[PDB]
Amino acid sequence: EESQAFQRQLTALIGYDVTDVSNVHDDELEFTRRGLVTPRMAEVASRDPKLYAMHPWVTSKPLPEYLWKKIANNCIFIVIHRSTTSQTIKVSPDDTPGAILQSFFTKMDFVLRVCGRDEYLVGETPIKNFQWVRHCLKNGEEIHVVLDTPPDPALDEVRKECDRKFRVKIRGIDIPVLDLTVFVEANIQHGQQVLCQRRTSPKPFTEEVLWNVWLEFSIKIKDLPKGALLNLQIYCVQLLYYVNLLLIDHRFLLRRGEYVLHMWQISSFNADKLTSATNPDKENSMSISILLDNEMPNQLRKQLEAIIATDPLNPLTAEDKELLWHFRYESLKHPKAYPKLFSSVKWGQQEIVAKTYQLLARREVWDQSALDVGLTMQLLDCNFSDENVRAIAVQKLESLEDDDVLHYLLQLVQAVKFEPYHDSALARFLLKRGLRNKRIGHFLFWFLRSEIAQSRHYQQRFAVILEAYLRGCGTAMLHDFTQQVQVIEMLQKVTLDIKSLKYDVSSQVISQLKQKLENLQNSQLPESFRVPYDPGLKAGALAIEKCKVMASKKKPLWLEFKCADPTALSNETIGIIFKHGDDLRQDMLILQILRIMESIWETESLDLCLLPYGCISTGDKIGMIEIVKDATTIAKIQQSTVGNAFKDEVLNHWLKEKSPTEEKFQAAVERFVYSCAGYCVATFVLGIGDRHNDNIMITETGNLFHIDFGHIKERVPFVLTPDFLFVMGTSKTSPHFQKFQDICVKAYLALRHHTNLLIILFSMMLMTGMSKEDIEYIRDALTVGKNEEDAKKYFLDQIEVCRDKGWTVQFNWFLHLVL
Ligand SMILES: Cc1nc(N)nc(-c2c(Nc3ccn[nH]3)nc3ccccn23)n1
Repeated sequence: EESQAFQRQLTALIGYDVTDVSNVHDDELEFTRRGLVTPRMAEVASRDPKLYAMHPWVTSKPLPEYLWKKIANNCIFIVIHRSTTSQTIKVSPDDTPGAILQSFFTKMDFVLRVCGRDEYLVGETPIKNFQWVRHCLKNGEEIHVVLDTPPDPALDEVRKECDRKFRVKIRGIDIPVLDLTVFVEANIQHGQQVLCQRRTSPKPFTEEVLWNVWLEFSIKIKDLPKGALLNLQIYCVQLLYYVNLLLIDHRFLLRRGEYVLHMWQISSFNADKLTSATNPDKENSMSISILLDNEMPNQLRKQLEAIIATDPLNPLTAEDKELLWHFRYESLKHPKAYPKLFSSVKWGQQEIVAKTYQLLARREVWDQSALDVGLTMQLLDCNFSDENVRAIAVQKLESLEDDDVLHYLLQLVQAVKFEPYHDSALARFLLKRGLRNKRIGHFLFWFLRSEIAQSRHYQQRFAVILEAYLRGCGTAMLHDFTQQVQVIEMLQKVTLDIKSLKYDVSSQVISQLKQKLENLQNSQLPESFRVPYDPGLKAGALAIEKCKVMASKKKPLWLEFKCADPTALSNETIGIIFKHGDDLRQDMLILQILRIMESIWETESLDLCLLPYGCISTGDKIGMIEIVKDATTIAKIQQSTVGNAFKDEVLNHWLKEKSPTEEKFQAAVERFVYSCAGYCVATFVLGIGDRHNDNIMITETGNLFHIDFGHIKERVPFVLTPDFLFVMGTSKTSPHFQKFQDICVKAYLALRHHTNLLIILFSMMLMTGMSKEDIEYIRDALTVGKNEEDAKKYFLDQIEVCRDKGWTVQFNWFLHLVL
């Protein structure tokens, strides 16, 4: 009764009932629910109670030069508040919070929490290595901390608990509601590669079509590898329906018996085409009925090395594969070659696979190599179905620190879509790291929940993983998650209702919104909740007066909240946009790559001032967007002066009038230069550079940033318009334009050092979140195969294209958004 009620809370928290067995043909999901019990308990029993409660957010990376140049006399100042008294203290960058606390005790046990935030400076780490400190230095802000009690670890209380050939019988297909022809195609797939293919005879396409044909494949039973898929597709010639069935299940048993599989409808490659899940809609979907009842030369070395050196998108010829395989032992000495090598494996040949597993027993070089995320991610994509191969990637991932896990978390969750089985090393890894650390666990929740809400293809899998995490995260976080879920469900209903009620926000609309928000505040809207994109902030009451409906196409809600923390230094509100219509999954992915790009630039001592705003997709074409404060649209700035034609002087004028002093205006101009360069490089590489300037914003302190990334004739590589160059003092060249060009080149070249990582992430993004030719764009953008000097000029030329095209492209967009 109590256990049954606890499951209902989980169901409401998850957004899917994991105990549901209406859409299964076996027990893989249950087996996985049972399988994850140990991994969960083990991490729960192993984590340090104190450090888990306080979740310090630290890094082992060096402090970049641009942050060292901001600290003088090897002295960082910290302000310590208590009750109504605060004192500034001189602290060395190398000091530990424990050593700092002894100073504020001798000078005249407690813990140092960040003022206005659930964020604690604790543990055996130098204060320079705390993220919040690094954040403070970055923005020239003082470190305000409060001396108070460590949270009670008791709050994280966890509740106690054969030589024959293979063949398939195609009985027939049926559709509830449909003179063309139709045929069934059956494929034995492994890692995108097709091992064997058979076809039924084409028949008239009616509501029921029977074949009763044994389709005999050329592959033997013994030759079938683990993770092999029977992929069943229906062509009428165009594809209409597909469904998959693992030939060897979770218990290493060959699949036998009768199956009636409800298939997926088609809207080139897509992660959804790989799913082992069946269509839950029995009432409306097509189904299929089946029956199963069964040492080297110098020239070659150069040839080999060339292959290894090619990018992850360069396809291998049979010649290249036969070369890699024959010299596998030599290939094994090169971590970089593992993806290509393991793609040269004939997986439909048992004795070859045996050799492959023996080859993986000689992993000395792999184990010893420095972790390479791009390389590691390559082995976790759709090209690799083998659990043993995939496990060596997850093994490399084990050495990542929390800081780094957070950088890659989203696409690691997405990568689970490429796993053949519900239980996998990667699933256990994510489960492990989320239970170890509250921040990773917070975002894991939202990432898993995002897919569960809008992916029928993977919700079952992801829902099982989420239940596993929620059963170990502890009572306190379960309370936080519940609070958060209640708030967003409430505000999503309001979002859709207002939208339902001409792109002119009428008087009666503004009235209705104010009404609905007041009625929530009084009723069940909890006094406070963690901000989903910023788990360190607690949002209090709605600041109703400041809430409005935006005069945009999709009519999004502009919401502002009080901070629940009374120790907050400011009276700043928390701004959240709730929107329906944009696919915010696409925003999430792009934003995540932007953060990775920022971390790449830090390693070369660059700060290009990107503003990768918080964003959490909560369902189909719906979610939340962090409001960047003091920010307006480049279009609106043009609208206010001109109306509808574009003037060059306007933007530089805007920065002047929004600046109090000359010193700050110079700082605003510098930030523009750095941030404009940052977005020019990032967007160009990503193929999202050609944007209408309604989708480009700038802060009152000069920080340019792109927004609304979902769903992306004269063309432009990026947006560097005449108004942008006028701020830089050009119409010719300038000290600011020279610096802009200098930053661009350095930023462009810095990304190219990480070519493989970017190609893979972009590649995975398109497969999980959006053909081959779309993916290949990034190779040309990253000028693979070209030296640096030649690459420098390439991007220099892209700047010149923008200068030549002036206002043409922008003007065209304006016309396009006038129909
Ligand atoms: C990150 C951010 N900050 C601000 N101030 N505004 C927005 C924003 C956005 N952002 C956004 C991100 C993704 N879709 N939309 N859309 C609108 C529409 C009207 C007015 C403002 N916005 N986004």
